[PDB]
Amino acid sequence: MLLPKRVKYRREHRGKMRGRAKGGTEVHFGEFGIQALEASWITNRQIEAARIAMTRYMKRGGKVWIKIFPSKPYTAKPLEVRMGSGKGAPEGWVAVVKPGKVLFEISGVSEEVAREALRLASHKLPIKTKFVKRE
Amino acid sequence: SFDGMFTYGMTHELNEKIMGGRITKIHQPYKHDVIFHIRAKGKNQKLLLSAHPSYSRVHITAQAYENPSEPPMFCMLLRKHIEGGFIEKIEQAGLAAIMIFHIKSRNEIGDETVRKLYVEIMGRHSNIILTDAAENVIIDGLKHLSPSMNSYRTVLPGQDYKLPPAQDKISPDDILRHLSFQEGRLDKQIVDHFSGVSPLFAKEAVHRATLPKALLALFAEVKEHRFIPNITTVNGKEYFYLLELTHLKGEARRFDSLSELLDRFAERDRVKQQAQDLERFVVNERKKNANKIKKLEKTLEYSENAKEFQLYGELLTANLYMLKKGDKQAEVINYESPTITIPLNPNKTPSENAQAYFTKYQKAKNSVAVVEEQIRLAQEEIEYFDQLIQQLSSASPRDISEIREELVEGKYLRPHNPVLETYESTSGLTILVGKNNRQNEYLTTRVAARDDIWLHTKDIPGSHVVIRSSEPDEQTIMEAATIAAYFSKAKDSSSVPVDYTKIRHVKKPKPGFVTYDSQHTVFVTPDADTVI
Amino acid sequence: MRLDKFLKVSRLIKRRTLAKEVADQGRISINGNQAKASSDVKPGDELTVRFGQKLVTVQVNELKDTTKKEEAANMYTILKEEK
RNA sequence: GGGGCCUUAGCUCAGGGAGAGCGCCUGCUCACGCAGGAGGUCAGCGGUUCGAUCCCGCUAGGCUCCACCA
RNA sequence: AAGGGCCAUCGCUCAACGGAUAAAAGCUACCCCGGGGAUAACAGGCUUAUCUCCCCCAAGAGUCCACAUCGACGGGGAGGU
RNA sequence: CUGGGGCGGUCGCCUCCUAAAAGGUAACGGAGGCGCCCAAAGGUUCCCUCAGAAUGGUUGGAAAUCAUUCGCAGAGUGUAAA
Repeated sequence: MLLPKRVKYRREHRGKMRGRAKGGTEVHFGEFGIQALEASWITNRQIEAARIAMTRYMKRGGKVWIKIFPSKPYTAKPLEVRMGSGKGAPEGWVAVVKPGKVLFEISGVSEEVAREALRLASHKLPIKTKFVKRE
Repeated sequence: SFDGMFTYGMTHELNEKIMGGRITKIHQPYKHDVIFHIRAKGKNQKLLLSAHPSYSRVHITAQAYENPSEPPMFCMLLRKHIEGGFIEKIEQAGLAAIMIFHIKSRNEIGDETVRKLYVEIMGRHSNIILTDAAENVIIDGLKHLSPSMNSYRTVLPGQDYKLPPAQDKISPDDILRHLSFQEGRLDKQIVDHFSGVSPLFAKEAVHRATLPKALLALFAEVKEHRFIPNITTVNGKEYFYLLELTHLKGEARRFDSLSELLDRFAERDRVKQQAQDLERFVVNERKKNANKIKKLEKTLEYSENAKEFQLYGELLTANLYMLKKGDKQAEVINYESPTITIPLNPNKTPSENAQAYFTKYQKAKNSVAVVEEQIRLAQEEIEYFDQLIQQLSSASPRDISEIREELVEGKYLRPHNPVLETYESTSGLTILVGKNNRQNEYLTTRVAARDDIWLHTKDIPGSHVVIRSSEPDEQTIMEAATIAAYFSKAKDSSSVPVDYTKIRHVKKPKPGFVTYDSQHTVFVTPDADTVI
Repeated sequence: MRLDKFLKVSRLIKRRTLAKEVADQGRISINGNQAKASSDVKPGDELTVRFGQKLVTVQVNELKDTTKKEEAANMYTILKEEK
């Protein structure tokens, strides 16, 4: 459950996930990676689920290199409450994702193993994905 | 001990040295303790004063203990008005447990001035005061005392000094005149007639059995300075006085100087409090671990059916061809050719049943392994704390300070080269030791070689000590055994064997779990401070 | 302030419980009047007290709660003792 | 759930450069009193300032008060 | 002359800070009038966070064996009680 | 005022974001400050240039005051921010 240690503002606007990514569109730390085909917010619980999933499938395998970090916080008012009276309290932390963006990489491991692990992770994630490799 | 008699003896016998002693330096090492490095009779000497209630006294010490890094208020006030002084005269305050120094010194303009330093040693309410000569006004005071105690006298500066109410006691037959000897328990009421009295002195004199003779003789003795400064030890409870011991069974050690007597006899007791408070906790933990393993052991005696199931599975796999599925029992022979009747599940196959026996064997095996590991843990801890208590028994504060941090590191507690301590040894040698486990290990590893010799207990628990490259004669070999038996699990045990072994076989395997080989062992016993 | 609190903060009496007890016994008085633990006090007050036969007379200078040990006695002055 | 107050020695609790009393240890003194030492995150986190019990914010606990009209 | 005017200046957390008076708190279930669906309680409606139900990946449990039956961390939907 | 009212909270002014590249722009939207201070902390003339680093080193230490090169600026600008 990743966390930014320190932040300026505990409360931010949400934003808009228009367009494609700026960077991180291609694997370069590792060999076999995964990228997105949509745009969405992703949570520390999602990423750690995917991470531990692939690492359990691999059991010693090489290196991973996540390519993101949930910097963004997201609020949520308490339950059964009218509107207004200030912005809701923070709940967790979020990473924002554009399409064309690489999320997880892999090295030290064969292609079939990598593809299967990333499949497993994709099923923990909400969005549509693609298997990718380095050029 | 510190009677008016001892006082008066000191009054003359220190004026013997310090006529006009030039006060070269002043310090206040501890709270109720003050040092003067004085220059008298063409020599430098130390002068300790103490208003520390139980240990309040005066002394001259070869051991200039430690001048502080902080000059306290009282010390600096003494520096203000006494520094570079001149000890004109000493006085006894009329044999009460009180002393006076008549002192001279030049003021800030070189004009000569005088003062009267008073040292009242009353017991729990001793004090040190400084006063003007002519005005008798107090200038300084160690224990300021407000008249809220509704007392006769007062301490505070500026005020005219006053002495305590001197009681109606003839300070030096007269007791047979005034006091009715029928009263009994007169060791009490000699205090009611004389000024300088201890109940110790009174009892030891009353036990001389009408005895005015003893009083007069001992008073003449003291007046003549005919005493013998010794320390008495009645089964511990080490006492001392001008006169020797009179009757009791206690051991006696004599001295040439009352000052050296005081030396060899404010913070020691504090360290003792800390040590005991820690020792309680350590013993609680060790006792707890011992009872913990007792629980585990007496629990272990009720699930031990492993081997039966093992042997049953063996036999069933051996006889997996005579056996129906649906049967209750099996008359079976062991591979000694007994004939065992193993029960079955009449629903299961013999394969299933035998596999279940193997499963139960596996499970009991697992649980026993768990309990044995917990046993190993607890016993390691108990031995660690037992060695620790041995060290704490044979400890010094310098190693206790390290032991505390060791335990805080072990997280039993919460909140840099000085390692070893040594004394004399045979062959004019030096034997180093450490009551702390950590310091002992530091010495054993980093302060000697492999071919050197380590000497410790040949028994359960004791300290670790050795000389630098301990290869001296059998004299030193037997002398190390005394130091070993002194700081051991059983001090003063006259049957303690010591193990001497080459450091090359010293096993550096909890902490201080040091095994040993290349060892010999010699029966020995504890000893005295001559072991130093 | 109250007499029992005052006695404690001035450290005349070591326990507020004891101050209450002795004031309920009425061993003490203020300005020649018998008093109680709830009796009010102020600067310039003249207090009479007993400890068995030991009779004591004292004068009030100040009052406070935080009362560190040596500063406690600045709060008042002893005048006199009798028996 | 909201608002306010508080969280400091073992307990009770005072208070922009750590205190008391109670209880422990000690001597004095059977049983109290009287003199010393110990025990301190100033609840936690973060911030301001040279510097934080103290000033600021957030969080955890406790307590008190409110939590309503259909 | 009193007094007034002009000029300079003082006096208000009038802080509910364009300040109603120099001067002011509450209960009404014993209540009343004028109006409102411009605004609340029921029901209806939109939403479906929540609720219920279904499903995906599948580690793991299941002696062995993921999918007999259960199903973690996570994910996606339906319904409109 | 009020996403019914009540209770809570707020009521004036300043700075930023929201604010959509002039300006302006709401919400019980997000962050913070003011109800002053200086008789020199003003005016003028003349002067010069900071923060840190390393590195030197009696005290003095992580950390004084000292000396050296590096050093658009990491400092300062009475106070909040721009």
